[PDB]
Amino acid sequence: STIEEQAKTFLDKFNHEAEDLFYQSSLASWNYNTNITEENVQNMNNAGDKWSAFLKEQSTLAQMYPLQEIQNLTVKLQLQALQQNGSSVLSEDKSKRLNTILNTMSTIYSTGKVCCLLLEPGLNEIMANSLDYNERLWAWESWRSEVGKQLRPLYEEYVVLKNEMARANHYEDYGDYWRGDYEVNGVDGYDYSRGQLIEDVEHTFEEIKPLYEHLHAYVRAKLMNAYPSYISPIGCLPAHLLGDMWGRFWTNLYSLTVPFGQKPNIDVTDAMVDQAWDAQRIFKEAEKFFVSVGLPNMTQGFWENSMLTDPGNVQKAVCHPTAWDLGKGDFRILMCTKVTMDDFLTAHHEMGHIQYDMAYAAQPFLLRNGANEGFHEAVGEIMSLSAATPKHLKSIGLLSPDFQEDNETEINFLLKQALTIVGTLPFTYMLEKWRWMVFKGEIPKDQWMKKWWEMKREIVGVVEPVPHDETYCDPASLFHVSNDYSFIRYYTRTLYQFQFQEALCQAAKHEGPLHKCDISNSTEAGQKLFNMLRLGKSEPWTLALENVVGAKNMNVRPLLNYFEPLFTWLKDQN
Amino acid sequence: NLCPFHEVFNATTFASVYAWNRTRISNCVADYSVLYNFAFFAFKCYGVSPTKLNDLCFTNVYADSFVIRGNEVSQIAPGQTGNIADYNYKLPDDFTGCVIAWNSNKLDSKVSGNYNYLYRLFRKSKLKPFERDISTEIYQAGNKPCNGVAGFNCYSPLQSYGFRPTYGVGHQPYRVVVLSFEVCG
Amino acid sequence: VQLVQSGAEVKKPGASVKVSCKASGYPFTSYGISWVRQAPGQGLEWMGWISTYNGNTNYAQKFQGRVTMTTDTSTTTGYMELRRLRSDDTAVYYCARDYTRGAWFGESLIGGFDNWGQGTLVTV
Amino acid sequence: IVLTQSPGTLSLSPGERATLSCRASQTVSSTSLAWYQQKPGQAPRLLIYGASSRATGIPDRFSGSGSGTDFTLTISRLEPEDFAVYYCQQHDTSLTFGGGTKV
Ligand SMILES: *[C@@H]1O[C@H](CO[C@@H]2O[C@@H](C)[C@@H](O)[C@@H](O)[C@@H]2O)[C@@H](O[C@@H]2O[C@H](CO)[C@@H](O[C@@H]3O[C@H](CO[C@H]4O[C@H](CO)[C@@H](O)[C@H](O)[C@@H]4O)[C@@H](O)[C@H](O)[C@@H]3O)[C@H](O)[C@H]2NC(C)=O)[C@H](O)[C@H]1NC(C)=O
Ligand SMILES: *[C@@H]1O[C@H](CO)[C@@H](O)[C@H](O)[C@H]1NC(C)=O
Ligand SMILES: *[C@@H]1O[C@H](CO)[C@@H](O)[C@H](O)[C@H]1NC(C)=O
Ligand SMILES: *[C@@H]1O[C@H](CO)[C@@H](O)[C@H](O)[C@H]1NC(C)=O
Ligand SMILES: *[C@@H]1O[C@H](CO)[C@@H](O)[C@H](O)[C@H]1NC(C)=O
Ligand SMILES: *[C@@H]1O[C@H](CO)[C@@H](O)[C@H](O)[C@H]1NC(C)=O
Repeated sequence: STIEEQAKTFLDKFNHEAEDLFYQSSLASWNYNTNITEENVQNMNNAGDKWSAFLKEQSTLAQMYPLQEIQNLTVKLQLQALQQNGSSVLSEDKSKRLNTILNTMSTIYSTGKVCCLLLEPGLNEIMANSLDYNERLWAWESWRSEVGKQLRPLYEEYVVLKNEMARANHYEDYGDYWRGDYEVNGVDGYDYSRGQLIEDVEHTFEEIKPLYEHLHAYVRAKLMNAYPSYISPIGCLPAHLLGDMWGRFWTNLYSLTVPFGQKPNIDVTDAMVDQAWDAQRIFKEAEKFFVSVGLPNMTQGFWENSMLTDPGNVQKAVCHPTAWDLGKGDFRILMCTKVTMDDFLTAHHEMGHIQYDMAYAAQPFLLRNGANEGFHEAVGEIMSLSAATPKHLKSIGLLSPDFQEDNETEINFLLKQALTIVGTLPFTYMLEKWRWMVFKGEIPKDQWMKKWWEMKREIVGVVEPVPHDETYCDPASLFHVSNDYSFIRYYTRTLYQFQFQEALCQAAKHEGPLHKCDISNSTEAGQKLFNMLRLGKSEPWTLALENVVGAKNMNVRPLLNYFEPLFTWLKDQN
Repeated sequence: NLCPFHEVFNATTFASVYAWNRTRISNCVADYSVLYNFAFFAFKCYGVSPTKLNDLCFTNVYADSFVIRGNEVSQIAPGQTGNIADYNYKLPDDFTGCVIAWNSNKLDSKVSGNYNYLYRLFRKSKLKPFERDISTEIYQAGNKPCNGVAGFNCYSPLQSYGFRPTYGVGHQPYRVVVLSFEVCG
Repeated sequence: VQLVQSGAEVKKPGASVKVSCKASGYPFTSYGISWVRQAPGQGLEWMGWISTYNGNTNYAQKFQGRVTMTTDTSTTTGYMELRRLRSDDTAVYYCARDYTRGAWFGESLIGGFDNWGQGTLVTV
Repeated sequence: IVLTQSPGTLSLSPGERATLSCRASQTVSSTSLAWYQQKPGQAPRLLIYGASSRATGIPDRFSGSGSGTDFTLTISRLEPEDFAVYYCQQHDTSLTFGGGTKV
């Protein structure tokens, strides 16, 4: 008879109707991604429109139930989700204009060419695998000046329109809108202000930075062997020489920066081939890994309805390793594997993703997600750390039982990961900090690029090889910017990743250095992780996190400890 | 004459859970041994061992047949609560009978979605044991009448199942036959 | 389970033929009896169905008015009769034990015609 | 409901896979369709019921499935004794048989 009950009833109807419509859309999409043709794209679009129209109508009923006369948090969390208007606050012309801009920007990126070469395959190959200063600079510069340059006029107007809707939904700006994803207000002792994200990110960044400074210095010293006339021993690294188009990852530098290159690293590709492994063996072994720590097996539907192998040249099914959840217990994967270590480890990542999906599957529809945007990848990432551990490879039977793990091998392993983990943190931090200042108009439109360049020099130690005018929009050349995605989840994920691992390694009673940790055959470690996974969004991320790591926030200690054996080694190199 | 149990279990169609089919077995010999020799997915007896039933006589035996999801099978057991136990098929705490269930995904599912099985989602009050309503009258949640129109704060009380061949084990359709013992084995 | 049918008969146009079917190896009143005709060089054509429990029948629209069926529980034998025989009614008439319809409730079952007789040839 | 079978003459060598199709003018339930096998000079026998369920006494050579208006019968490896006439049925409406095919 009151709002509490009326809101409850509304959500019950929503969840069941949404449950089926969602499934139809997801399945139609699944079929399309395995059948790139006209028939399938049409069915996908039709099911998609059915779903979107439903949500638009439901959100106008949710408005009848004010949050302030609702006591139960699990109702407000589900109801608030349906009370957001999004862009449906703007006039018909402003709404249509915003959608036009959004679609135009993504189109230019996807169809962008330089001359002709496309970003992928083409320019990415040049940036990733070529020891040629001038060729690398050309690919870098052409992408920025030919494609990303067309999107500033659109980005400038986009920012204004996005702020109008953020205002309408009671946020200061769109940056504030996004930060709201980390708001846990209403739970005493575990509360978190969305504006608090800035303070905590800066705090943990400065504490990690010392590790980055030694990694950066080491890499710089080593890159100067390939680029002795381009890299200054006391300066910033040129962006185009980082092995990427934007300098997001340093993983492609691990051929110049290798600590002990006189010895081979661990690679079980040949062992898998000699032992007659196949796609089924790769996923079956990954399944056993999860079992050994108390996690459930994959469903029969997973094994039957998934794409684990390449269909061939008859069925044009995109293979893009992705974990799928179509709803209603229908778990699947699209991933065409080969007999190699890279897919061995990937299978653990994607299955780790599914293990999370299977945990919060018991939650109400609108709560069937991670407690935090950075939690889903944090979980998938650690699952693969055990798989890559020499101890695991010896036990599984891919490495000789008499295989010795040398000190030189140890350093080689740690650096390879540091270039994926540590060298990427500054990048995520600088981009989100900049965008936040853009949405929250602290930076004038004409100085958007001035501040952006300054930030990389100060924050990540990377410098642009060329000057740029006010007519450019460098960050718009990045997928996540032109396609309106949040990026900070690539910062918080990493910190959560190591906090969880250390807690799990302690639970497993691991003795010795953290990087040698293998939580296989440890029920206790598995229990700690599961307790966090099953919660979904029913609880604050500040509580879900504590359940495993003993902290009510993100930290840096576990990360610094993981690479401690590398840190001391690096000190003696610098 | 032997009791037509196979006409309950091996029937082509089962009723929906919101309107379950109460089948009466009478004046016949009840052979329950067949039901104890399956590989069925669940077989739960409450107070009536399957190896004892063949030696018992009952005034009547009732077989309630309906289709629900695998995750809802656990609500059939006595003392349980939930969307089925409270609004569709309520079984008493003091229950004497067997609950037999099996996966019917190969029969009761369709690619386009099988929407011939409905369940009740909303109700004004929860059900008593073995009672069911088949009313389709609009459910009012709000403080004002909608006069039968599914408008603001009014809902259609029934929701459909959309059974499909690729659903997970707990979402695939299960054929449930509840044998309530009030016919001699 | 076995079904034993009568031997071949020759009839003149306008005459009737009644074909028996003795059943054994199972509870008679638990399963119905169906009849299927097969003319020379042709496929299978359903004539009708009868329950052994309550005598309920179901006939094909191409035979209604000509075909009748009965059962005798005490001899566990089914019977079918086709009257007003035409020159087009020359065929082998088959008896079968069905699992397609319940004998007690009359509801459709998941099954088919499991046991068949040898077939009775009727010439006309 | 009308049932049509094809091909009429699936004459294949022993040792090879043999498949038959049955199509309906109207949809039928997987609950209601069955396949039969008739040897020369003999009554037909039930092979598959419920679309895919194998009948008692039938070799595992025989398998099948189907829904809606499209059902099939498959013999994994044709044997010398499998050279018979096959029929599809339905009992969703009245009761009918298909034309029949010879393997
Ligand atoms: C619902 O219907 C099924 C199937 O019924 C059969 O098919 C229909 C169309 C009609 O022709 C019926 O007359 C048929 O019976 C019933 O399942 C059958 O139940 C009987 C009796 O319990 C079973 O017979 C036993 O089989 C034992 C051997 O089992 C093993 O070998 C068989 C192959 O031969 C294999 O399929 C099975 O999985 C095992 O590996 C045998 O030891 C025992 O002595 C006896 O002969 C018969 O096998 C069952 N068939 C199937 C497919 O399960 C259901 O009982 C019926 N339900 C109810 C409530 O009656
Ligand atoms: C791919 O889609 C087309 C759509 O016309 C369909 O005909 C084809 O059978 C599909 N392929 C597979 C393997 O399902
Ligand atoms: C909120 O509702 C759930 C039912 O979904 C109930 O279990 C929980 O105890 C309620 N919490 C409060 C504070 O009412
Ligand atoms: C959504 O729009 C409605 C109608 O203008 C308004 O009442 C409601 O407060 C808005 N909600 C949010 C979160 O903006
Ligand atoms: C997974 O299946 C295997 C058998 O293939 C079994 O031994 C193992 O215990 C199962 N693991 C779990 C969690 O059920
Ligand atoms: C429900 O029971 C009635 C008899 O009371 C019967 O006529 C009807 O067909 C049954 N419904 C189903 C789906 O079997």
